[PDB]
This record gives sequence, structure tokens and C-alpha cells, in this order.
Amino acid sequence: PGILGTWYNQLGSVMVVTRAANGGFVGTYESAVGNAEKRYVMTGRYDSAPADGTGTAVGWTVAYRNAHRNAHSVATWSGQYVGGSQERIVTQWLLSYGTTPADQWKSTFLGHDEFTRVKPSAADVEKARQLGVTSANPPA
Amino acid sequence: PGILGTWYNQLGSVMVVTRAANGGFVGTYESAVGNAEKRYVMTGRYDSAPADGTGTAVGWTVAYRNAHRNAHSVATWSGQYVGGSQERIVTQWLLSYGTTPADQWKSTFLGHDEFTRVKPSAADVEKARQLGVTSANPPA
Amino acid sequence: PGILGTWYNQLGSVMVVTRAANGGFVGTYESAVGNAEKRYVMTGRYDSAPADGTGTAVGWTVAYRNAHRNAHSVATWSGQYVGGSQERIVTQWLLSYGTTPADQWKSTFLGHDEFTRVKPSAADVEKARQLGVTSANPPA
Amino acid sequence: PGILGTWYNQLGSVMVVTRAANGGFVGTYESAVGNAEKRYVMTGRYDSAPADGTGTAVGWTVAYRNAHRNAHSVATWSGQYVGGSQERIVTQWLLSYGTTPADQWKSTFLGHDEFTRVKPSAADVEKARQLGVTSANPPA
Repeated sequence: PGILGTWYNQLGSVMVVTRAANGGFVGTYESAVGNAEKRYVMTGRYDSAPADGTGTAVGWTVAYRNAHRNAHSVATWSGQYVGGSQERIVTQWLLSYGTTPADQWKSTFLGHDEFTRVKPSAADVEKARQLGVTSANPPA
Repeated sequence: PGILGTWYNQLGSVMVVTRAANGGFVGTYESAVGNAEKRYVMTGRYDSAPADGTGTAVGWTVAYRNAHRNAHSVATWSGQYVGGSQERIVTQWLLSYGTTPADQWKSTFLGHDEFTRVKPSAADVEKARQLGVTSANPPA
Repeated sequence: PGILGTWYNQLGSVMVVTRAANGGFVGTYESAVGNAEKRYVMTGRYDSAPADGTGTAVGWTVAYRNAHRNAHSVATWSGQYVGGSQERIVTQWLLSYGTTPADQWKSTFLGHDEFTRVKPSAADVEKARQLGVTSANPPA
Repeated sequence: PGILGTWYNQLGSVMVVTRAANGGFVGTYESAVGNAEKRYVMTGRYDSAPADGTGTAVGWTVAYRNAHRNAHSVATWSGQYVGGSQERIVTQWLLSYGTTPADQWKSTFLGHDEFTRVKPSAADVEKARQLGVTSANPPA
């Protein structure tokens, strides 16, 4: 299964898939790099037998709580992994918060994100974040 | 954790959560009822310590392939579980297909769905489906 | 064109289409009822020749600013009008805010809404809002 | 108002805003370039008084029918215009089709798109489309 390994976005987030078999996979998701306070558990599913010549449909979930922080939000990513020699994952993501009944309309944010095997340079991360941080960065 | 148990929508789909602990849960998802050919594995995450007076943020994923069928698609649900005496889960869902590069724009469908502990009557399921089937029903 | 007229949701919002011709339409959108401080200009487009036996694809936009308030947000609705004797509009909506570059990830909320020709009772509006206000209600 | 003028994406689509005043704007949208058969009418709204230091919230709609073609779909874009010396519009889009009641779940596609004042080179358009066409390209 091709989704195994480490994946980077353009803003400095890192997803690590540690195990993948029979349509399920598991790992971690860090919005930062190398700090146990913004790493979180990840779980997902994938198409274990994709149609010839197409990408591999994928999806996964991350609850933004660990032993050190709780943002009271959970994100899901939905998209596909594209092999070839240039490996990519293209997704749209949703981030949902727990709310009171009156605040249910402002419970879910929507965005997009793209992952690559090529770790971007720190210079590229700074230019990209300056144009805008488009991946979820929930505080506190 | 409140999400344990069986959940129904208004169109005849059934989600069963068999295990939930430390922010993770697992189970099955059936678009039909009681037939091993449209049951699929489910995995997700939830907020294990929600803020007082708010709903519990949740998310989960289902790959639409089993031993009998493969739709080449994977769905993710994002929303929150609301306790009280009237227990509900309100979500928005995404369904992503594997595609060629030229077809990437038509890879992801978007919708909404609401789950209840009250199993609807067959009469209510028929009236609801006649107004429109708004939950994912991917063929073949 | 069938979209002409007045449309209600279940939470107390009212959309009035005053003119519709050649694929375009115009009107107003009130999150309240009968108060010039939460009425806003609406503009949209529709399919002027839908396929036989299908709904009519629609879309429209509302900027949440008038002479009395400005929420600094703009919403878009996307879906279809369904005729027959029971007329409905089913949509998903997006609400986007202006942000700094660092806050771009929290710029867009996502939701769903359904419109009917039947004005709901005030009792039905209160029960529905108590279960949750799922249409956009941006403050200030 | 800054949104006036011509905007390009990375896949070869062109949006022209011909008029903008008092929170409304109008123009055209071409998925191709310079051919009256894939140009369509556009209408939208914007925040006419954005908060200092933030982007300008925007939204607009395009029905994919003209005198020569009808795709039976309507798209909406939701996001914000960002000024400075590097002018951009970042959006998420929805494309909704008219359907039968049973097919309502597959009525709406979701995607993302980014617009610039810099017209990309034909070489850049080909490389980008080869990685994937991520803007709406509805056939027939």
C-alpha cells in the first residue's frame, strides 16, 4: 500500500502513516515538527483495490486532543492518493467544534490541503505561511 | 462515552459503534439493514473531554469496499454528538472517488446527515426517501 | 420560472425572489422577519431549461452588510429547486469571512439549509431552534 | 473596489469583473479563453467596507448555460479577495446539478480554486492541468 510513510504539506505539518493493511491505516499528525505537544493520533481507511489508472480514494480523522492540549475539535480529510513517480495526496478537510445548540451554525470550518513526499524548505514554508495559513491551526 | 451503541438516519442506514475509549472508536456502517453485502468497516475519533455544556466533536471514515463489492470511494463524516435526553449526531459528509488527473474536479461529493437513537418506521423511511435520498448511496 | 415568490426555512429566515428571467434572479434575504436591519440584497443564477424530470439547479449570494450592520461576511447557497406540488429548495451553504493571512484556515463555515413555501408555525420555529440553529446567524 | 478587472487561475479559466459598486458586481466567466461557447454570465456580492487589515469577503454564482450549451449545473464560489501588491482571490466552490429525488446525494461537487492577476504561461497551464484539473470542467 502506497500511503505508508511520511507526508508533508507546504505550511510545516507532517503526517506519518505507521501501518496500512486491508483497507485501514493508522499513524500520527503533527501541525508542528518534532514536539510531543502538537502530535495527535490518526486513523483512516483507503481503497485496497483501486481501478486501473485512477488514484486511491482515502480518508482519515484526527481529534485535536493529547495529554497536553485539547482544542475541543476533530478534523476529517477526504480525497485521493496519486502514485506515479510524483506521489501526492489531494484532500478537502472539515474541522468541527463542539457547541451549544444556538452556535451549531458555526461548528464546522472547511478547507483544502495537499501533501507531498518532498519535505519543503524552511524558506518555502515561510513564504507559503506568509501568503496564508490554509491548514487547520486551532489554538488552545 | 456516549457514542457507543446503534444510530439510525431517516433513509434506512445504520451505524453501530462497538468500542469507544481514549478518543477512538470502531464499528460498522450499513447503507441497508441486515445484509453482509452492504456492511463496511468504520473507524473514527472523538473529543474525550468536551467543554461543559457543549456537544462532543466527532469524526469517522468508511471505505466502501468489502468482500462482495467495491465502489472505489471513501466517505468521511464530521460533526458533533449532542447528549441530553434526546441524543443526536449532526454531521456533514464528503465522499471522494479515485479519478484520473483530468477528472479530479468531480472526485468529491458533499452532503449532510443526522443520526438518532430512535429507529424510524418503515413508513417514515419511505416518505423520506421519496422526498430525496440525501445520504451516500454509491452503486456497484 | 418556479423560484419566484417567498421561501421559508425552519428557523425563521425568509428569502423573497422579486424577479427571475433568462437565468438570473434577484431579491432579499432576512434572517429575521419584518425588520429593515437584518434584510440584505440577494442575487443569483438558475438553470433556465432543466432536464425533464429533474430539479432546477440554483445558486445565490448574500453579503451580510446593510445600512445598519456589517458582519464582514458573505454567504453562498448551492443546490436545486424541486417542483411538483410540494415545492422545495435544498442547499448547502458556505459563509466566508475576511481575515488576516494567518487566520485564512478559519475563514469559511459550512452548513445546510432547506426552504419551503409553507411558513412554519412559531411553535415549530422555537422547537427547531432549540434543537439547534443550523442556518447562518452571524452577529454584529 | 479592488475586485474589478481580469482574474486568472492556473488551469486556463478567466473571470472578468466589468462592474462593481455598493456591494454588488457583475461580469463573465470562461472555462476556456476567447470563445463565445464557454463564456457564461456571472453575478456576485462583496463586503463594501472590510475591517482594517483583513481581506474582502466575496461570493459569486455562474449558471453553466449559454446560447450554445447547457450543462444543467450552477456553481457558487465563496472566499475573500486579498489586496496588497500581490492581489489574490482564494475560494472554495460548489457545483450543483439537477437530479431526481433518488440521486440527490450526488448533486453537489466540492472543490477549491485560487485566482491571480498574473496570467500564467501556457507551459504553466499544461503542467498544472497534467497534475490535475481541479476547477470545474462540466462537459456537454
